[PDB]
Amino acid sequence: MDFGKPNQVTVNYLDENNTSIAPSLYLSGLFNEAYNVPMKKIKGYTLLKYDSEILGVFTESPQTINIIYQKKAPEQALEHHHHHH
Repeated sequence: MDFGKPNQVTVNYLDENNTSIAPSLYLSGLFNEAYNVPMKKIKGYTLLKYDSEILGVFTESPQTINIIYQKKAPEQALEHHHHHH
């Protein structure tokens, strides 16, 4: 069983509501390669945080990296509407 198994890393550019504001980036490099994480400053956001699991090698299964960019604009023009779903 080695068919249908990509070694690509799924990089997600998350906003805040766990929504990716950019199409999930399929990082495709060499197999067992130690890669770098592609980062882009979207709309002037500050990198909120990413998960510690980034430094390693392209695995035999699609790895998922959550890269979150937080709005560096204060909660004056930004409204968080809290409701019970």
